[PDB]
Amino acid sequence: KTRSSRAGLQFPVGRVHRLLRKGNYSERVGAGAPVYLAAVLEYLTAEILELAGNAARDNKKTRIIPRHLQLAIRNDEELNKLLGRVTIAQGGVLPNIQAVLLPK
Amino acid sequence: KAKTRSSRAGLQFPVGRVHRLLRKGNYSERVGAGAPVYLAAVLEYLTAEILELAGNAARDNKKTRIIPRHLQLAIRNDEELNKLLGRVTIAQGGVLPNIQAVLLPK
Amino acid sequence: SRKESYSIYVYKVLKQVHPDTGISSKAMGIMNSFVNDIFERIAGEASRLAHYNKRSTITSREIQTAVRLLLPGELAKHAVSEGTKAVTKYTSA
Amino acid sequence: SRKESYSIYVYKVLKQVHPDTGISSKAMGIMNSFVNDIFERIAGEASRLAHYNKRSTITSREIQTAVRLLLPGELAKHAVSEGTKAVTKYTSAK
Amino acid sequence: GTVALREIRRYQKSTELLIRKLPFQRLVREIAQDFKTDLRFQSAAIGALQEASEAYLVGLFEDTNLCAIHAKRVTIMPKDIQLARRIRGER
Amino acid sequence: FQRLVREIAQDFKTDLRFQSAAIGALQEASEAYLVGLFEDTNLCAIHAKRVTIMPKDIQLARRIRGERA
Amino acid sequence: LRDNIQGITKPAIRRLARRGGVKRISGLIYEETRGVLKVFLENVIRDAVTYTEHAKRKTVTAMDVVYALKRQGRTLYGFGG
Amino acid sequence: LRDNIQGITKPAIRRLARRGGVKRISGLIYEETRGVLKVFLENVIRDAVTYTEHAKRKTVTAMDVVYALKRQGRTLYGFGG
DNA sequence: CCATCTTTGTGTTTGGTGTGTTTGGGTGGTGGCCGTTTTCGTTGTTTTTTTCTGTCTCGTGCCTGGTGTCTTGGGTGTTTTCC
DNA sequence: GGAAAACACCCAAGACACCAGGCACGAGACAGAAAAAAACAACGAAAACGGCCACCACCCAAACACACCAAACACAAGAGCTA
Repeated sequence: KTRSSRAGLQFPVGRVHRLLRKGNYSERVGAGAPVYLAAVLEYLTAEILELAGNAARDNKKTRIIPRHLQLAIRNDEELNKLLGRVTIAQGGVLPNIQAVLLPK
Repeated sequence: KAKTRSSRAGLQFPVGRVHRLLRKGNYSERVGAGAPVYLAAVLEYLTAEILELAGNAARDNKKTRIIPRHLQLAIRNDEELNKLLGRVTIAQGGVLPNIQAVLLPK
Repeated sequence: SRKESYSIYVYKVLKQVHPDTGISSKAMGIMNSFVNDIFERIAGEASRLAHYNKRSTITSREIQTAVRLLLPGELAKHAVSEGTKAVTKYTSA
Repeated sequence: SRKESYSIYVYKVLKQVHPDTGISSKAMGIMNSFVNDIFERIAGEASRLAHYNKRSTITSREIQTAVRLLLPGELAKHAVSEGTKAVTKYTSAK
Repeated sequence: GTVALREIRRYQKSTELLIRKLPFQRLVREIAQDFKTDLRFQSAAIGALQEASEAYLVGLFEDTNLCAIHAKRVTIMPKDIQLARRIRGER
Repeated sequence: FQRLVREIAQDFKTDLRFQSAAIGALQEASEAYLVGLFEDTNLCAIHAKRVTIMPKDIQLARRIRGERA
Repeated sequence: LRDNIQGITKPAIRRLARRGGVKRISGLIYEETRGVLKVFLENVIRDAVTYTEHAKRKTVTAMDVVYALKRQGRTLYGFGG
Repeated sequence: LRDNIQGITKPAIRRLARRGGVKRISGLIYEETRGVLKVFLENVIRDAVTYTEHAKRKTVTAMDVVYALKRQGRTLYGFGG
């Protein structure tokens, strides 16, 4: 019955359609636009959550912490390229020391 | 006689044209009456300031023709105008003459 | 009151990719902000494309080209493929 | 299909501020692009800021606040004062 | 020199805020007072300001460390601060 | 420069005609970008007590500008 | 309130530099860092207080500060938006 | 068209560096400037190409170029923007 | 650094409902399609021109080693001021 | 009310700055080479406009179930102490 089940998606297509209609972007919205946008959102959130789960597993943790999200974002070239101008609250910084500063 | 809103408000910029562009530029269903007048006044002030500084900079160059060079000189030599127009490149504007102090010989 | 969030759907995709992994509330807010930001970027750029070509309708095409415009590299290609597959699966159902 | 432009008004204000100075067609294009860009910036900021407060109207207040948000320094104060002067001058006539 | 690397490793592995809350709160209120009087403040706005300022200062210090590294030095100087700010575009 | 622009554009989809105004705009943008990068690289060289710019200053300027990750 | 920027202590600046991986610190760094922090705080607070003034509010909310940093290209995740 | 990256000749890039106030030029810098120019041109050309492809056209116009540049925060005045 | 007994406070699940998403039909126009014109983009040829390429000499700017000092770093005990 | 941390003071150690020296490497100018630039003509892919025609999305109206709040109990890993 739901458009999400027809499109094989978990994100609500109707919610995206309503946000596009009442968001003052254009006069009319096609039927394929919310489905496409929901699929893109689901793929991106699945990718970042997959990398966050991998980072949490590597850190021997069971709950994802914003530290793990920061690590997952900063260890991925495409994601941190996309999210260059984003600062994650309570995320810290990536551990990096310069080669020439290490002691001798 | 149907007097223009620009003449009613004492402006040179077209109030009707900016009103139409605001109404047609997909912002909000309805547009207040004072917003096109205010926007046209702001645009007038900004173009007056820019054209004034450009005409002055041309006057130091002993020229009667305003070129992109004078516009670039007027924009980059004013602190607040440089702050506002920071991330724009003026076509055929050139670069301000700037030589570093320690770059020079002794 | 009635505040909207993407909590349930993020929970579903999380249990899809990691059934045994949980997530904190601060991370949930971070995910909601991320989804809202990406949604705003793609929808606004699609509207801008519609404005450029003197068109009044947002279809799958302008959304697709906005996805190629914003996302960098392989990401954009896989997102375009996934969206196209979702569109034809919806159209054939 | 005559493309609209701000050329005549820019020439009017230049003749107002500099009676003895002319302007090249390229400088006219740059001035037109500048006016258009400032228009889009202020209009988009006003539309967003209006959308934040769940409001349907762009009034003089939204334009004034957008001008204060964008213009840096004395430019903002002078533009706001002259815009308010224009608004009250329009309101005093009919 | 050893305790410098210990501090680097500890703070780069930690996630808590390093700026003390009450002096930053008083600084924010003192700065905001001269724009408008009798100003109230939500706690979450102050926390957001603290987090953003800390992230910005960490990024500035990283770029400044790069600038110091360029000049064959290990100690950061104020000239590195204004070099990083000038190149990044702040005035 | 026009041949270089055509060479770069050839890699995506051929039979792409390029108006003279587009080529001129691309040239102006490239010159502005290169002039700004060289100003930053001159600042980098001056900071390192040198008067000759090196590729390491180019890489550092791009790094701090954010263009290079 | 008078001369409160000095409340940002010298060990706090030390810790912030340690987070950035800095090994040695000159004595003149702290005052310049305090000035930079003051400039940044003033820039954000100006836009935030303008957003509060337009909405006829008397309290600064988190949403205004987020919106204001986003308008400065400093988008914040975790506090709404 | 085969490897015309050498068309950006050494006196030309010397002139471009000279406008920036640079007094001396290293011998190894020219390949680096050619590389960064190639990268920038690659990005802008890519964005202009997909803008044109969305418009169902076969010729890239100046409007697509100015649009792509303005979308990268490099707004260009003077070409019908 | 990880690990275990014990704490806890916040994640996860479950019932009720109301509001938001789903079905049905009708209209009007946005947009797809085709066809014609005609502007402009490419591709090709010739001369003048001016810059680009190459080679030779060498002036001075970049890099390396030594001294020392003064500048910052480390440890300690206390008060205080942040929680 | 409480306790962890800034701050002043005193020793020490090592990196920055300056001097001196040497080398090599771009800079400058002359000669030879290139091909960019401007003018000019031809062919034609394709862009803007116009007219037609239809499927697609908006609008009202009725309906029901997913997603919200309230409220409940579970259990991840943080607290300190061991090795």
